Amino acid sequence: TGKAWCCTVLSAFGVVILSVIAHLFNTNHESFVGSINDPEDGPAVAHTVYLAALVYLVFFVFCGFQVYL
Amino acid sequence: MEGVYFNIDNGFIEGVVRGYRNGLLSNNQYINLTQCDTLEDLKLQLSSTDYGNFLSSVSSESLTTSLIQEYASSKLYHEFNYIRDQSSGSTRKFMDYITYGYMIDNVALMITGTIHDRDKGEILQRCHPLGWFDTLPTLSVATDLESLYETVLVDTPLAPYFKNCFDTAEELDDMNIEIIRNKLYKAYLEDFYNFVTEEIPEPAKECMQTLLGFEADRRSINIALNSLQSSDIDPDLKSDLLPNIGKLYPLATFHLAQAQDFEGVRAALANVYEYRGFLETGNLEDHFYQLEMELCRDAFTQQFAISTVWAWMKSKEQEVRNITWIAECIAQNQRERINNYISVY
Amino acid sequence: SFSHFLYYLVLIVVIVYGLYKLFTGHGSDINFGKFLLRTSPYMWANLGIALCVGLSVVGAAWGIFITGSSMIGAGVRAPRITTKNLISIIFCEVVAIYGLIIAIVFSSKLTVATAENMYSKSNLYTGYSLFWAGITVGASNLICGIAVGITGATAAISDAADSALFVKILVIEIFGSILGLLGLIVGLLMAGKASEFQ
Amino acid sequence: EKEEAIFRSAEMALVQFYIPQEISRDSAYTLGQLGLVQFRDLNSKVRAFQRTFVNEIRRLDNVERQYRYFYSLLKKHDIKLYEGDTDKYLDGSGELYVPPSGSVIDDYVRNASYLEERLIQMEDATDQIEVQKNDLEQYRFILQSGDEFFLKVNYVTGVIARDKVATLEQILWRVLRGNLFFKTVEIEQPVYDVKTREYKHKNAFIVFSHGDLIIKRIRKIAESLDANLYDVDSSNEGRSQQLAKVNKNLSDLYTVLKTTSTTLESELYAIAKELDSWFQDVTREKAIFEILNKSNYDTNRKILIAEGWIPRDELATLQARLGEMIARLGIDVPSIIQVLDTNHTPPTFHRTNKFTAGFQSICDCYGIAQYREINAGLPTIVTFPFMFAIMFGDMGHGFLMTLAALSLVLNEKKINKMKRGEIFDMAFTGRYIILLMGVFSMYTGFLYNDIFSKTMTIFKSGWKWPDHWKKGESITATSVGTYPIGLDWAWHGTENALLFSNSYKMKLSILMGFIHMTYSYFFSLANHLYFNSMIDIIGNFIPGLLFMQGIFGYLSVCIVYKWAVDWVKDGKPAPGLLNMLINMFLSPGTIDDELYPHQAKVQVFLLLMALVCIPWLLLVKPLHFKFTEDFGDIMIHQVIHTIEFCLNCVSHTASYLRLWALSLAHAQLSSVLWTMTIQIAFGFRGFVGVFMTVALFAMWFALTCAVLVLMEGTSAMLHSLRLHWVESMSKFFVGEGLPYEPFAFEYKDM
Repeated sequence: TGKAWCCTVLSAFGVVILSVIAHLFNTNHESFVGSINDPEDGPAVAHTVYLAALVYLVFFVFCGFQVYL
Repeated sequence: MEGVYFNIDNGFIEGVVRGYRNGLLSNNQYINLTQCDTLEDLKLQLSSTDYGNFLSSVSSESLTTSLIQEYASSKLYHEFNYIRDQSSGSTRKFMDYITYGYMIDNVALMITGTIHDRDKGEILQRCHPLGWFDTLPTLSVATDLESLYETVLVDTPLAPYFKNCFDTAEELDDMNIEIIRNKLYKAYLEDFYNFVTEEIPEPAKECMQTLLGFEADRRSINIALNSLQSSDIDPDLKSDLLPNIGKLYPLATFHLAQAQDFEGVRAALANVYEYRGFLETGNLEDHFYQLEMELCRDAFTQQFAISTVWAWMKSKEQEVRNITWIAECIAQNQRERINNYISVY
Repeated sequence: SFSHFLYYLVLIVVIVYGLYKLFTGHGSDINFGKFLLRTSPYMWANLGIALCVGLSVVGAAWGIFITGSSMIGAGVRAPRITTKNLISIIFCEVVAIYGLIIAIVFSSKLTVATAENMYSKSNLYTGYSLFWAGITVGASNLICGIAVGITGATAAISDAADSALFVKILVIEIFGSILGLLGLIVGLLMAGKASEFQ
Repeated sequence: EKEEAIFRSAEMALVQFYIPQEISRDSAYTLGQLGLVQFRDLNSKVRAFQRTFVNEIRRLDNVERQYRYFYSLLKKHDIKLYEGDTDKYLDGSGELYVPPSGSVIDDYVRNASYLEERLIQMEDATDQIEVQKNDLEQYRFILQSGDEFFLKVNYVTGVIARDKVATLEQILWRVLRGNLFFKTVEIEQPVYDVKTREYKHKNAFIVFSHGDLIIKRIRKIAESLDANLYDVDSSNEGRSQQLAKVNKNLSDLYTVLKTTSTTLESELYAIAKELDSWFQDVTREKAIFEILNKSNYDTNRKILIAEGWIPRDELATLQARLGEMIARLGIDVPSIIQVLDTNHTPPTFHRTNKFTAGFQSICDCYGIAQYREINAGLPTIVTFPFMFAIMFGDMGHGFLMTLAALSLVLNEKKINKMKRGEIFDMAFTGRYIILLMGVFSMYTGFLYNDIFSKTMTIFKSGWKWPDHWKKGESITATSVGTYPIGLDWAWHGTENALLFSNSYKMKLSILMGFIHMTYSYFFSLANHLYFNSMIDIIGNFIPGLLFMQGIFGYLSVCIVYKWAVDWVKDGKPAPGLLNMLINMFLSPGTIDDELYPHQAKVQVFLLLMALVCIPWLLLVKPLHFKFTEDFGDIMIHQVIHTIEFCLNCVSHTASYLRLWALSLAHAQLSSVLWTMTIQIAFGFRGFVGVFMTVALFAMWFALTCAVLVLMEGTSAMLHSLRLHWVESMSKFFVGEGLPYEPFAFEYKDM
C-alpha cells in the first residue's frame, strides 16, 4: 500500500540524519556548539536527539512489514 | 496606448481568434474547390483545408448541399461559443451584444412561422442557434404582440427594444411582423452603437463604429427598396424603421424616407460618395457583401482591438455562403455561375 | 469622478497655502533648498537602488505577460512558434538583469559616513547621484520592457501566419531592446564620479 | 559496417524505385516492414482528389468510419475492447511477414458494411423501447403520489426538467394574473434522455384551473418547455385503477427490452473480441496506398516511380530484403531499386541509445539541425547537468536527487512496460539526465563545501584564529595556507561571509559563461571547414572571434590575473576590475590603478581592434558577393547579423550571472529553513524535546524535498536549459533541418 512507502522512506532518513547530528553534538563539534548561541551542553541535546532517532527506527521497522506483505 | 492593458484579459482571445483568421480559405483554395466533379470530391478537397475531418462521420450517399451547410455552420458556432466562454467583463458584454441580432431574427421567424399553422418542431430546426434563449419556443403560444410581450419577452434582453412596437394593430400578419422586426433592429443597433461608444477602448471604438455604421446603412437601403413593393406608406412611418447611426444619417435617410420610386431612391444615394455606384450597376446583393468583406479585411490590420471578433465572425459567415454556393453548383451539374463566390483573401 | 476631484483638491490646497505664506511675508519658509540639505543622503541613495531593481522588474514582468499571453494564444493552432519566439521573452527578461547589475554596482558605495562629515559636499553629491541614476535606469528599463513586450506579441502572432515574417519583424524588436542598454550607459555615467560615503 | 552518427547527422542517399505495377502492393508492404525509407511527394502539383489511388483509399476510409462507429457502441454499452499483441507482426526489426490477400481485404469491406446495416437497425429498435420505458415510469411516478398532491378537468399535471420548473411558474404567474395555485414534487433520481444521451433531474407538477381556454393555454405553455403532460383521474379509485393498468403495461414491457437487449449484446461481444485485430490490418492497408499516392505512375510501361531517402550504410540491407521478396514471388524484376544523385536537401538523422536519447530530445525540441551540421547533442550531455550543478550546489540535495534518479534507472525494465501519465513519463524519459544532474550536483556541493546548509571540516583550515579572546569579543583570522579542495570551512557563520562568497561566485559565473560561449562558438569554425565555406572564415568567424575575445576574453584574463598577484605583499592598491572595464571604453588611455605594466597602451589597442572588427564583419561578405536583388538581401541580412552579434555579446555574458543568482538564493533559503525548523528543536529538553525533534525533522525534511529539491531544483534546471537554447546554440546552430521520419508500421491505439 502506498502510505507505507512514504513513512518508511521518511523514517529511514530520520534515523540516519538524527543519529549523525547526535554524534556531532556528543563530540562537541564546532559546527553545532561553537557559537555562544548554540545550546550549552552537547551530550544532553545529543541524548535528546538519540531518543528521536530511536523513535524513527520503530516507525522504520514497522513499516518494513507493511511494504513487505 | 492600446497594447499596454489589452492583454491583461483579452490576450488569449486575440491569439486564438487570429489563429482562425489564418484558416480562412484563400482565393487559390476556392479555385481548387470549384473544379471538383462530385460532392464526394468536395469533401476530399475540403479535408486538405482548415476544415479537416469535419465530415468524417458522414456516409458517401448522405452527402447533400444542405448537410454540408449544416456541418460547416456548426463548426463556426462551437468555435464562437468557445471564444465567448473564455471571456469576461466588457468583452463578455460585447460578444453577447453580437448574439442579440440573431435572436431578434429568431423571434420574427418564430412568430411568422406560427401565424401560419405549422408546429414548432419544424421552426426550431430553421432557427439560428446563436440566437437561442430558453423561452424562445414559448412564443408559439399566442398570436398577439401584447400577449407575447407580457408573458415571454419581458424577461429577455430584448425587452428594452419594444418601445415603438405596441402602437401597431391588434392582429398579426406577415407585413405587421416585418414592421416589428425592423423596429427592433433600429433600437438594437442604436443601443449597440452607444455601448461601443462608451465602454470599448480605441482603436476598437473607431473601427467598430465603422462596421456598425455600414450595417445600419445596409438595412436602410434594403428597407427603402422593399417598401417600393407596397402601394403606399406614410413617410413618417418609414422614418421609424431607418436607424440613426449610419453614414446615410440624417441627410440621405430623410430623402430615403420620402422616396416613392426607384429613381427617388437612386437620387437619394447619389449625393453620398461611398455608395454612389451601388444601384446604377450590377447585383445590389453582391455589392454589399463585397464592401462588407473589405471592411472586415481592414479591421484585421488592427491589433490589440476586440473588433477582430466581429471581423472573424462576419468573415467566416461569408465563407459558409461561398462553400454552399459552390456545393450547389456541383450538385446541380450547372457551373456557369460557380465563380461567383466572393472573397477578399 | 472621485480621483480627479482629489487631484484638483490637492492642487487648490497647495496654491492657497503657497499664497498664504507668500502674502504674510513668510514666503521664505517653504525653502526647498534647506529640505535638500537636511534630509539624510542615505534616503536618496536607498530609494535610488530599491526603485532601480523595482521598476526594472516591473518592466520585465509587464513585457513578459504581454508577449507570453500572445504566444500561448497564437500557439494553439501552431505549436511550432512556442520555442522559436522564446527570444522575445529573453529580450524582456534581460532588462531585469541590467537593473540587477546596477544594484550590484551602487551597493558598493553604501559605506558609513563619519558623523562630523555627514552632510558635507561630497556625501550630498553621492546621495543625489545614486537617486537620479537609479530612477533613470529603472524608468528607462520600465519603458523598454513594455515596448519590447508589445513588439513581441505582434511578432508571435505574425509567426503563426507565415514563418518568413518572423525574421523581418525581429528587427523592430532589437531596435526596441536598445533603449534599455542606453539607459544603463547613462546610469553608469551619472554614477561614475560619485565617491563612496566618506 | 554501420557508422555511428551522433557527432554529425548520418549520411543519406536518394534512391529511385522502379516498381512494376503488378507487385506495387506487395513491395509497399515490405518497405513498410523495413521502416527505413522516407518518400518524396512526386505529385505535389496534382489536386488532392485526382491522385491515382483515390478510390482505393475511399473504400478503406469508409471501413474505418464503420469501425469508429462500432467502437462507439462498445462504449455506449460499456463492453471492453479486447487487446491484440503489439509484437505479433514486428518491432522495428525489419522482419518480413506475408500481407493479407485482396480477398481478405474485400471480406473486411463486405462484413463491415453488413454489420453496420444490422447494428443501426437493432440499436434504434432498442432505443424505441427505452423511450417507452422512461415515459411509462414517469407516468407511473405521478400516479404513485399521494392525494394531498391534488388537494388544492380541474387541473393540468405533468413532469418537467428540474432546470426549468422555476421558469414555468414565473410564466404562469403572469398568465393567470397571480391566481396561480401550483405544486412541485421532486423525482429522487436522474431520468435518462436517450436522444440527448444525457440524464437529468426532473420534477412532477400540477396546476389548477377551470376555464377551458385557460387549461388549453397552460398545456401549450408547458409543452413549449420540455415537459410531458399526463392525464389522471380525480378520484382515488381512478388513480388506483390507472396505476394498476400502467403497472401491467410496464411489467410486460421489460420482457421485450430484455430479449432485444441480450440479442444486441450478443451481437457486440462477437465484434468486441476481434475489432482491434481488424482495425490494425485495415489501417495498414489504408496506409500503403497513402504511400503509393506519392509515387509517379508511368501508364505506358505500367511502372510506379518512387523516390525516397535512405541512410547510406543501410543500402545493403535494403537491397537484400527486396531480394528476398523477389525470391519469394519468383519474378524476374529488372533491378527494382536504383541509387540517385540530386541537388535536394536530405533529412537529418542522429542515431542514439537509451543514454543519449534523452539529451538529444532536448536539442531537437528547439529545432532540427541542418544536414551534417555539428550536433548540439554531444556538448549537451555534460554541460547541461553541469551548468545546473553550478546553481544547484548542495551535497545533501544532490544526494537526494541522485537516489530518486538511480531508482528509476535500476527499475527501468519494470517501469518501461507499464503505462505512464506524461507528468511521470517525462521523468522516466529523462532518468539518465537526472542521474547526471544529481551526481554533478554532489560534486559542486563539495566545492561550495555545503551539505544541508552545513560546512564539512574535511581538511585543516588555511585560516588561524587569535590565541585568546573572551566571551563576545570580536576576532579576525590570520592566513596560514590555502584550502586544498573547495571553500575553506572557516568561513561558516562568519559575519562577512557573503562579502567573500559573492565575489567568488560572481567571478565563477563570468568565467564559466565565457568559456562555455567561446567553446561552442568554435563549432562555427568546425561547420565552415567541413562545408568548405571559406568566405565565412574570413567574413564571420575571425571578426567575431577578435571582437568578443578582445573585450570579454580580456576581462576573463584580468579576473584570473588579479588572483595571482599578492597585492598586500607588494603594497600596491588592488584595482577595481569593474571600473577598469568601464573606463577602457568611456575614457581610454587613462587609468586609476594599474593592474600590470603598460596597462593603458594595450587597452587602447584592444578598443581599436574591437572597433575595426565591426565594419570588417559588416561589409566584407556582401562586398565579396557583389564581386563574385540578391546583394540587397545579402546586405540587409548581414547588417542585422552584426547588430545581433555585437549586442548579444553584452546581453549573453551578462545573462550568465543567473548562475550566481540562483545559487545564492538556493543557499540562503536552505539556511533559513534549517534555522526555523531543526535548529529550534535543539532548545527543548526531556520528553517534549524528543517529541519536538521528531516533529520538526518531519517538517524540515518534507519542505526540503518539496520546495528545495523539487521546486527550486526544476527551476534551476529550466534556467540551465535556456542558457543552452539561447546563449550557446545561437552562436553555432543554424537549424531549419528536415527531420528524418521514415515510413514504418506501428500499433494504432483506437
